[PDB]
Amino acid sequence: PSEDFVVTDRGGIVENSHRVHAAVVDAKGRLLYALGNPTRMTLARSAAKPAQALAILETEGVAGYGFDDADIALMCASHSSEDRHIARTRAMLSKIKAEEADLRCGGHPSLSEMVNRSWIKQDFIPTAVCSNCSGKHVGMLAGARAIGAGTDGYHLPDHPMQGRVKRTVAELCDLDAGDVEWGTDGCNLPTPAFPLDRLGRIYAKLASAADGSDAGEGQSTRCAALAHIFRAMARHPEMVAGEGRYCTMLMRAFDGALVGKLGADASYAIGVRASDATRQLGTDGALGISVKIEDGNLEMLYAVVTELLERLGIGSPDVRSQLASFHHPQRVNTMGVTTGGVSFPFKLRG
Amino acid sequence: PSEDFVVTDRGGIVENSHRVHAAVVDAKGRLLYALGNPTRMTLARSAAKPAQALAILETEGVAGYGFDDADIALMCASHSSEDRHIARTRAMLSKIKAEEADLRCGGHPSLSEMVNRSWIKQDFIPTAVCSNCSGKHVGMLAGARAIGAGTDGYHLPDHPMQGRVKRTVAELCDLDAGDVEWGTDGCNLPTPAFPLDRLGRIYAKLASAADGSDAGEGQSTRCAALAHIFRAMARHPEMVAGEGRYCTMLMRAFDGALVGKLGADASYAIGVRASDATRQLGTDGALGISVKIEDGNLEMLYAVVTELLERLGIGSPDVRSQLASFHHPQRVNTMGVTTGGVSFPFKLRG
Ligand SMILES: [Cl-]
Ligand SMILES: [Cl-]
Ligand SMILES: [Zn+2]
Ligand SMILES: [Zn+2]
Repeated sequence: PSEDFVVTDRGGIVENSHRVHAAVVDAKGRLLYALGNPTRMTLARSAAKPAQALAILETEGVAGYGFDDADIALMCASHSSEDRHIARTRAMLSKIKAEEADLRCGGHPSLSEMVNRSWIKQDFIPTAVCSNCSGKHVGMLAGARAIGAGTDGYHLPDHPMQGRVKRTVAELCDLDAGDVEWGTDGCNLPTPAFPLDRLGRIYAKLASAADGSDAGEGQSTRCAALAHIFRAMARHPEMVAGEGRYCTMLMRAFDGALVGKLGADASYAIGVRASDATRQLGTDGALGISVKIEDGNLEMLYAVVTELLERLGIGSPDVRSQLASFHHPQRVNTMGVTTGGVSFPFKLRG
Repeated sequence: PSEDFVVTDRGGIVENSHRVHAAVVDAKGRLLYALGNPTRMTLARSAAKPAQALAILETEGVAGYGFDDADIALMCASHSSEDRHIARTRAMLSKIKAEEADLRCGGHPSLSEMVNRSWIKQDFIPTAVCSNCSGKHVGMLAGARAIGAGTDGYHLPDHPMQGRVKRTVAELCDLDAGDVEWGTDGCNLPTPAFPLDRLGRIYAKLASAADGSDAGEGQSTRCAALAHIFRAMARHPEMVAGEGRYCTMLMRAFDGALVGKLGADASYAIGVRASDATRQLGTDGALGISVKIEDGNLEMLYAVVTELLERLGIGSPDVRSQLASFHHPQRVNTMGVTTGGVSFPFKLRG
């Protein structure tokens, strides 16, 4: 096993170390570069959301509801529960003539510290419509209604909408059904685990489909839907997360060049459209990147992802400088004295 | 290296893993049991506070201020900034005729989520007296005043109070000064790093001194002062942390049998008075335990510390059941469904 870490120090003394796994794959999922164990069996959590959104958009009759790009971005989101996210959740429920009572996700403290502060000040108790997964849940309800299935149990593994999700995830991974494992997520849906490189493969396919669409290529409905998902996330990155969130700041900085998505417990995935940077890495098409911090630390994840983009030459120093607060998180004490820092002793292997 | 972990799962699928280091030592610091690397160079952080409190109590003239056992417990604390902790800090300042403006620590968000919620609701900005380390800082200012040193720089390495702390830490560890490294803490004081087993040694000495005092044994001034610290922490565990906090609940459950203390970034130390349990582990005196979670996760620390007490046979099932919420942390989703749990794939080696 490779020994790839992100390390924090206090005065040069090692504080914490965090094991890093990463895969960099081409449009077919061939491994180009790695850290740690690039095939680590990994719970993709929210980083699987574009695959779930594909299952929703491929459900017959869902096109009739008129979901727009911002709605699809919300299906792909771990949003901050800003008022605009709650409003768009309600808009999507109304498009399918459903009610908040039909949701089978629950409320939680906001993924944004500033939103949660406003909630605490107002004694607000979040409900189902506030879930960071609310857009995905409305999409699943939409799919269940569109094919005339029951809506009560849309979130249960035996429901046809979850059969569609399970098949679609395995297909995008190029895995047999038996090679994808399933548990239950915080939002009470089935959630997949598969080798980490296949999360990179999903995002390589998203970016590859975006390149194919832009070139005016004849596309299957699946490739057209993957291109639409890429475009929706890149055009509405504030729907995918929210103000001050890594994913939103990353996708705004890159202005269409890539899409990026967090998974709970510190997974990350990026789909990179073909560029001078991807060609310099030795591939003639789109690229996927997937990362897992073994111990689940989110601060370390954002620092590593930003360091990996710098090492891969993705963006420019000016584009990546928008992410400086995440790349090198502050280690300043209560008296304004810098006491430590973050370092990246890992080495990409080709 | 041994492969000692604490793991979380979702439906039996590995979520996060965390490397565990631990030392179990006798009263002289002989290693009895280990996990991971028992000599890992480790920043003790707040787990060093009993050693710093010894340096304060061994400063000539500090006895004249009339600090009581709850004040000494506050010197040993990472408190939750409850109103009782803030009031006692200001009472301690009054005993030494010093003011909040003399403190060289700063305010921070409360270590208690429930306290921090109350602060957010009231727009409260914490100040120096709110520091979780405020009791240690007042004790250092007390020492500086008692010997007629300057107070302005009590926190600087060249100050006699820091010279006394540095010597006292090396003496309790039985280390040469050059084998203790120093950084700067969150509270803006020097903070020591030394091999993890020597943190266990400090706490074995605390508990050994408590045994000597209780048995009416003639004691050195250092052993009497260590026994006083042990008694203060065990009698006033709400000063050491606060309501709902692991350290307070642990020390209340054990009712004088042990003291325990958190260090930031997931170190922990316990001093165990001689008992049927310590004799069964193969020592005729007190025991020390020290733990570090490599990646710094606190939830995992409290789970591992509680698991270690069970494995070592310290306490009884009834005493340890008070800590069941920490031992086996809840993994319940937003809809009340249990999605996973914590497991302890580590093996104590003798
Ligand atoms: Cl949220
Ligand atoms: Cl700090
Ligand atoms: Zn979800
Ligand atoms: Zn401190």
